[PDB]
Amino acid sequence: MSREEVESLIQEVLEVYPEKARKDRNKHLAVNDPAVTQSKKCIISNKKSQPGLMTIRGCAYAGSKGVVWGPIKDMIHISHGPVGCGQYSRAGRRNYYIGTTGVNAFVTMNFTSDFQEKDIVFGGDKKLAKLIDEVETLFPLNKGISVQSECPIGLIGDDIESVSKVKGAELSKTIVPVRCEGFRGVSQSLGHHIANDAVRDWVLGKRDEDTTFASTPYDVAIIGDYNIGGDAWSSRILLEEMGLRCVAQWSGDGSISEIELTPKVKLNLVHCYRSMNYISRHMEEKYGIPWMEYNFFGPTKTIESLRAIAAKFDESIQKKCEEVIAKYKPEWEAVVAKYRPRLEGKRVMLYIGGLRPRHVIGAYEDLGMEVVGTGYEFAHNDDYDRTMKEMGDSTLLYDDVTGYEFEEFVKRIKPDLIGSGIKEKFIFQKMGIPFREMHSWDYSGPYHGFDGFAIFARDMDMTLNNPCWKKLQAPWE
Amino acid sequence: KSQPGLMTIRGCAYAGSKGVVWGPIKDMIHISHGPVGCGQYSRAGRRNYYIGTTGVNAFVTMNFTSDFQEKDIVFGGDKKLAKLIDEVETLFPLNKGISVQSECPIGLIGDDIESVSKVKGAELSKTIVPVRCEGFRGVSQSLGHHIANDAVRDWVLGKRDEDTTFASTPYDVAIIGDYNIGGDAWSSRILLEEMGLRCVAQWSGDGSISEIELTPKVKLNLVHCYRSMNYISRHMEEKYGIPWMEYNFFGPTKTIESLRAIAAKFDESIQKKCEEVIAKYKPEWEAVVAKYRPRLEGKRVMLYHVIGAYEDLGMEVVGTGYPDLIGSGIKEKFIFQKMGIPFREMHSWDYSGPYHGFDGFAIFARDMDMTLNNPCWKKLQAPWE
Amino acid sequence: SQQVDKIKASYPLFLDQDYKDMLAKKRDGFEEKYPQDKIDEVFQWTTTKEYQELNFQREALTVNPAKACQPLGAVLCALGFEKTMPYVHGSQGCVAYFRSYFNRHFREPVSCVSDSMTEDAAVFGGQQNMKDGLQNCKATYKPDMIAVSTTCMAEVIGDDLNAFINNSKKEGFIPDEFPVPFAHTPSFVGSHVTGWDNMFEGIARYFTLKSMDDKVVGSNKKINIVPGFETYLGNFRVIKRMLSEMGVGYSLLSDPEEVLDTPADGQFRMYAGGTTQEEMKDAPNALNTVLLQPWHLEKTKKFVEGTWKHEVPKLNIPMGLDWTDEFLMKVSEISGQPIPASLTKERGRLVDMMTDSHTWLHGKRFALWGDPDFVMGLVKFLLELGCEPVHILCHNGNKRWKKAVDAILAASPYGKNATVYIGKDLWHLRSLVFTDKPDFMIGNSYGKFIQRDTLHKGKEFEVPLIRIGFPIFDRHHLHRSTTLGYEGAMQILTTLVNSILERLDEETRGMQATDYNHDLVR
Amino acid sequence: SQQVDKIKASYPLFLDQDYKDMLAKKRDGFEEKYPQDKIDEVFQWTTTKEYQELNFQREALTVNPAKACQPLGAVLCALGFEKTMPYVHGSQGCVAYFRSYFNRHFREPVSCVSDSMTEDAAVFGGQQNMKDGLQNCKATYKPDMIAVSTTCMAEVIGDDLNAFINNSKKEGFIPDEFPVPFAHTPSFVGSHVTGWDNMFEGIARYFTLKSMDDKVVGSNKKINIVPGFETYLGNFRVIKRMLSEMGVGYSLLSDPEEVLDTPADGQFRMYAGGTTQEEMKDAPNALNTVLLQPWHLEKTKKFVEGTWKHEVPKLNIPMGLDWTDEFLMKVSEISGQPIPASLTKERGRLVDMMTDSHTWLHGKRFALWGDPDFVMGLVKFLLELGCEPVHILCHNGNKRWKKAVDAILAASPYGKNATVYIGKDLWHLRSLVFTDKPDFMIGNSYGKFIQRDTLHKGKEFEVPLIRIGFPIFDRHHLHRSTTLGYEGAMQILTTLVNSILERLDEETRGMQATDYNHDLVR
Ligand code: ICS
Ligand code: ICS
Ligand code: CLF
Ligand code: CLF
Ligand SMILES: [Fe+3]
Ligand SMILES: [Fe+3]
Repeated sequence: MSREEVESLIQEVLEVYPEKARKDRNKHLAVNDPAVTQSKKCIISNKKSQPGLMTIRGCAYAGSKGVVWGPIKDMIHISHGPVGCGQYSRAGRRNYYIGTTGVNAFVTMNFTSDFQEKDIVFGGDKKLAKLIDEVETLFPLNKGISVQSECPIGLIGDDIESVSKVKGAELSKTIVPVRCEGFRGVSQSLGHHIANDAVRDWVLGKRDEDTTFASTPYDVAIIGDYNIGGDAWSSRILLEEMGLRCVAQWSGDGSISEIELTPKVKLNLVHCYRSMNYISRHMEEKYGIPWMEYNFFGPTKTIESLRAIAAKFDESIQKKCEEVIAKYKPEWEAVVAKYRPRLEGKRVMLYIGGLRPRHVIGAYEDLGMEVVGTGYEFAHNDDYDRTMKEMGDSTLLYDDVTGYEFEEFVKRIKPDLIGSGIKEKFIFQKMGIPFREMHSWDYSGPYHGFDGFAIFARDMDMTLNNPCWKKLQAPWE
Repeated sequence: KSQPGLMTIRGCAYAGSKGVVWGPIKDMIHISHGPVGCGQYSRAGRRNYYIGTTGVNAFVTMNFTSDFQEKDIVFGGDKKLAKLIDEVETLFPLNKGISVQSECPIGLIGDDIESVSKVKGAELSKTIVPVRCEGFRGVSQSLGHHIANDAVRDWVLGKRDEDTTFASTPYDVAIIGDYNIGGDAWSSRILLEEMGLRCVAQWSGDGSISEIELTPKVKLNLVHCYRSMNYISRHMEEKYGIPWMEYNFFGPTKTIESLRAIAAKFDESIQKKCEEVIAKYKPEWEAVVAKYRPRLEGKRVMLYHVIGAYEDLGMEVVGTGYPDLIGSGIKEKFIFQKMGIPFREMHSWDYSGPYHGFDGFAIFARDMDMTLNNPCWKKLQAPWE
Repeated sequence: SQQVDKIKASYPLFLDQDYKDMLAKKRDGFEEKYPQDKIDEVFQWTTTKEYQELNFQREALTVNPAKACQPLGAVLCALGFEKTMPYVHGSQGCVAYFRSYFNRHFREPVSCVSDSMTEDAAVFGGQQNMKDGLQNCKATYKPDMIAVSTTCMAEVIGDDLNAFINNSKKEGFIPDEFPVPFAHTPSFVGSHVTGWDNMFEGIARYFTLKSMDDKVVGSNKKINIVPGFETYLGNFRVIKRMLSEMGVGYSLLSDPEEVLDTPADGQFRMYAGGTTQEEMKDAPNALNTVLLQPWHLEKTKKFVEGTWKHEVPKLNIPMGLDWTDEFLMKVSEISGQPIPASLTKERGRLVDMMTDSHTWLHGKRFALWGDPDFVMGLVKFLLELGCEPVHILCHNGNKRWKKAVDAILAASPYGKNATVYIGKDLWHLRSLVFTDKPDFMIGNSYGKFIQRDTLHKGKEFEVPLIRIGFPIFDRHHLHRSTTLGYEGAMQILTTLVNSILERLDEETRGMQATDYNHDLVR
Repeated sequence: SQQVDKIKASYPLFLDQDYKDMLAKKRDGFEEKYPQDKIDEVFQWTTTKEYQELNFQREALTVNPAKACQPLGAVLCALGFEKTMPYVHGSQGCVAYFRSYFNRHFREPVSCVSDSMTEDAAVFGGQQNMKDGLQNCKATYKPDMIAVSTTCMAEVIGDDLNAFINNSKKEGFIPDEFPVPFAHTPSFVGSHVTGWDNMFEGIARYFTLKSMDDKVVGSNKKINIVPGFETYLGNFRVIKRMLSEMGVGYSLLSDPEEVLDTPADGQFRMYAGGTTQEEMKDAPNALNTVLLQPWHLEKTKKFVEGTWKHEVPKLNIPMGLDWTDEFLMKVSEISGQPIPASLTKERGRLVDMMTDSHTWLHGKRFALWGDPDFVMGLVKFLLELGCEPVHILCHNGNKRWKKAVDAILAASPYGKNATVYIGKDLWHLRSLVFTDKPDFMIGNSYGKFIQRDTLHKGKEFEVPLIRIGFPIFDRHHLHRSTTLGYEGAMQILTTLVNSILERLDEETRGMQATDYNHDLVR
């Protein structure tokens, strides 16, 4: 609990590693100091994983196809390469959308080149052109094609950019080549960056000279919300009850058309800084569009973000913001009154990818819960700068934590709840600790906004206080 | 009488009356008067099909009972029966009549269900039919049929004797004794009304009390199940002068013969319609025969009216009662299945059907080919034995 | 009409246009049917609360009962003994119905005989019927035992079973040493489970009452297990398997598992397995007797405690996690055998499944019915899973059982919305699920109609049925399932969670309407 | 908006009026959605035969594949050995995906490591990655064995697994005697089952190739059983149970049943059970080796025949009645043990269930997919049941396997309308079930979307999905089921017949419209 105790725990956990691994992993574990701004003096992140240590990180293809491009519903996304990458990522992410799957929406579908040995030895550019022709024949209502490279594409010297250029020119279709090979970078973060660069270079400038879109002073675009279980809709209904017009959604339930309309908006509301800060900065430097970070996890963050957003517009939007806050106050007050006495004082350990380890702390604290440990798979040092002030003093911070490290930290700290991915869920469930999926919301949600807060409180109470956690020990043992 | 302790299929008088005759009357509520067992075991046991809203205006698959306890046995259940009739009226206002089927204890405790039925029927202006169908009466369900027919005669058939408002036509027929097992009565009715006839009454299967009351207005009584309705057919001939004739719609040959026999009772227009119907249905059952007879030719059948369809499929019936296949009830089905012979239920049509008519012949042929030629029967002995 | 390539059974054959026209003309011409608006109004009224008050004011009318009569349970109990012939003294239609009921549930041959008492026996009794029936039954079906129950007519006419059997033996109809245990099973008292209790107590009395002089408790180092009225073969199997795993000597008295699961190998076996007469004779020598279903084995418990001097443990039915744990610990205490690591691992795997499925199982509402012990075990298991059993109906339960179930509900926060109804039937439950709609129903096949009624009110009002209990007629081979022990708990948990998941899949299968929640991963 | 008494998840929260209006506003103002008439026209076109011709003319695009990549099967094979860590030389994203896939199917922890090959290794190779990773894995997770497969990156780069392991041992990163079996698993060749075969061959070669001098066939009197890529725990359990019942010594090589079913008792077990290294070393001494899934164990069969000199019997997967029978005869012949009465009784009970359910199972049409041995066993069982497997799809099947399945179909009257599709995916199957509609599909959770598509055409066009195979993500605990042996045939038959009966119940639940066929008894 104390800082010295946490440091000693870190040292004894590191004791098992060989010299090089221990030296490297020592720089990725820290005891939180909320008064520290530059986390580079405290923690190190965005480095390569130690070999053979059960890392939880995904690849660049996961960060590009699985995160940024996949949620776009009217576009068809080709996993270029062998079958595995597309098969394991099909429908695993709950980026919710409205559409007719197979006809005008294709999110849950798995399009792939299905590389065989001949495609490795002789290349697959001809196969990619033939595949684009087949996609055009069989899915006429698609509004664009993206080609997400898997690991072999870069290694075998394939030129997807030339094929994309030729096929786009021939069919007048937006074909976006993405060099998101899994071996690139260290994690999904470089996948985010590559996907953002692809968006900038192939989609975002499509309507630069188009002036047929009637713009209003209240034009905003939601960036970095991938509609996990409907989160983006729960945020959008709040933003539009405030008198704003959400022109675009990036990219959950997102269409290519509204991505092309994003340069016309007045403000860019960035939810996931990690995955879309590149495109937000590009839009600021090109179109002069300001962008601001907002948090809709829990009533406190939701109200603070709504007021911050309304302060960017005229007083009418501020009045509507006050109206929305007054309208939703009884609902989340009733949710808190019901569920906080059931969750007050319960300690939570989080390990999610790049934004939620710090973004969901406010929602947990709204129910009396305390976050004692947080960590990221692939965050950068700016994310830790934002995280340090959010966490309490002497709490644990982990970057690219290993399975062994996470297990030992959980065994020592003994949290009441753990929020992490599917690869930790059953490990910690067999240990007797209630677990919540903080990626897929345990197939529940949404968690954004006030309705999302109601669902979140219900889920936290139902899992933390479930009777099954009092039954792991046999009465005769 | 049945030999004691020999394991008979035979049912009781209650099964003959409530289960067979009275039960399929859809708009009427039938009370199994007595302990819970008889009502519970017979609930939805028979597949007498009907069209209605169960619980609202139809009650065939429901189980109403008095739930006799020790106090009812000792002190009688007449007051309980009257209160039950009041509660039935309160909770099921769209019922168009109540039958009270007595179980074994009702007669033995000296219960006067007739007086209760008369008093309650006078009070509520409702037709309440007391049926003395205690199980110990008789030796089988045949006396149950007889008692149910006598109840129909005494309490339902003659309440529209004075009524004349019904507009009768020269081609009015009533289907009697067809209980619509798996829709059999509907498949017969479609053929009969394709002949130009008008089935004014069709009881008990998908049967209404109104059309039971309309039976004395028809020109001819087509009796399928002679055993359970000969009494009422004879009474109707004696009292109303309505001719009754037997018919058989099981297998294409038999239904063609029955259609011609029924049409011969009417003028030449009905005979022309009969010829048209026979010609129209000829290709269908001819194709069915061509398909399935090669699969079932030269096959012996045992059973315990239906011989026509078996012979039309190329089978030979070498056993019957009241081999490559045995057709009997559920109590013998698994016994004969374990000896390894393919089996067909000829009571519920193995929950398939209908079997009557040209439409039913296709289903019947498909079912016989399915069961007899199923690969499960050739996989009886382990390859290591 | 029919097509030879695609032959339609009654469904969907009677949906064809000609059949629809014929049915419409029949209804509009002769059926004198009430107007469809009147029928809809009456149905909507039946779905209302006021109709529920009227329904629950019933005192003389029973609609759709959830119980049977004693001789059916007596016959099931008798089938559990080796080469034992069930024999119901009374009317034959009862035996026909018993055999048909068990045939439809187990899909197996069921053996039962009757002495065919007729109107004549309504005067001078069935003494001649008993003599002839015993003689003919023993001669024809050659059983080692004949277990005698009664129909309602024999109970009303006051047939003396003991005197009739004694006269049959004295007059040479059957040998005096031939075992003929009997039990009076009045169909107007209790239900089928009461008949099971009566038959078992009669057989135990027959074999052990006069031979207690040389009996010593715990001299054969065994434990007697009395299952009760049980229609799951997996339950007998799981009790035997768990006892064998522990290395605990046991006697399963009245085991019908073998005769209810005879293989299809080309020959018909009238008898198979079952409790031998030597087992019943040696039963008083056991360490103790465990009643699997104590709430309908009261007479058996009285006989075992008062004659065999066994200190019968106060055990709940081994259903769910906690009650299986208590049963295993009590068996260990009685026999001295430690609970093996295999059973501990099985318990841990059940806990793992509960942990995996708790999010989908949490807060779900259920209306359930069945026999007392099975219903109370299901209630306990649902409370263990975080579910809410709102409507608990036991047509054959009593005040003491209701008190026990209410105490069980009060111990759990998930029993707050629960209500226990004894003496009520499935029409009462239909009203209850219309007025206070649960997420699911749990019960036998008779509930399928209730679901239909709910679907008539609307798809949003439909309450799907989960078939656990007796009898299950519209599904095949569900009698092979298990509901006892960790294995039964795993099967029930899988059934519940997957029923919830099929319902969610059905509700979210509308493309561009609700399919945003048609998740591949759940 | 939410009410705290009844909180709505995404379904049905987003069906509220305000959410509907917001979604309509978004779609109309910014999505530039195609007209609904155009969308319906395109869908109806996709359900036609012309669209089927266009879809089957595909040669470069794969839509919704029914297969995975080799290292997943290699990891599964490695999981079946005692204290063995799966180690994939290559990029970490593949390992994250493998672990997530197996976590969602099994709802259990899945342990696997990668050496995190980064683009700096994309030119120089992964030698340093191999050394550091082996040392780190052995130090941190302490396995008794590290089983090595490869990702597509390492295979394309051409990393030498043998040389890298040898250099790691030579430089002292790992001890020279520490077992590090390896296999090359190119994800562009074959599928996951090919990876399982390659990994098993690597481990067997590692432990046996240099020690065949002292091996004598039949000296340990055991039989080697190679399960292959198996995702049902019940299949391992049923094989072990049947072999133990027969009194046959056996060695289940690569048994992951324990590690994939660890109890939840307050502790996490990274390793549990599994084939020991002594078992793998002594495997050549066995009488013979039986491959449960020969159609993806070709390399293993070649190695076993050419090195261990075991005359591998030509056996189908022990699925269904006849194939389980043949498996039992062959095991009896190899081991000399007779087939016990318990297995004969189980076979007779399976035959009894077949005869009970044949009326409902006869003539039903099925579209099925999965792994080659699984689907050929399913087809054989369906033919034994009188069903018609109209659409047989195997994305990872080959031409010789298709010849075998066609020969199987030719031997049965019910395979006349059956077609086998190799190299086809689930979009092809969607066209197949639209143009040639079966009664049911059998396959993994990926088929649910197909069902949704069919439901969009109409309720009379909906084809229900029966979840048998891998992976099952939207149902819980189906991985505990059994598909092999008599018990597996029983479970499959029960599932099929109850699926048919549930569909019939749903079709005939309409009050006053179709409930004339809503039979209590079926
Ligand atoms: S995009 Fe990122 S790992 Fe910002 S790759 Fe990952 S749907 Fe996580 S913490 Mo899965 S940077 Fe989104 C994320 Fe956060 S897939 Fe989701 S939950 S808010
Ligand atoms: S009434 Fe009779 S036993 Fe004639 S009691 Fe029985 S619906 Fe049978 S041979 Mo079930 S005299 Fe009908 C009969 Fe035949 S119930 Fe049905 S099939 S044609
Ligand atoms: S790091 Fe990422 S997920 Fe890995 S391959 Fe590379 S892009 Fe893809 Fe793909 S088919 Fe299988 S899962 Fe790989 S071994 Fe290749
Ligand atoms: S021959 Fe017939 S079915 Fe038998 S009782 Fe008599 S009327 Fe009825 Fe009824 S409750 Fe049970 S099943 Fe009987 S023992 Fe009485
Ligand atoms: Fe059977
Ligand atoms: Fe688990």
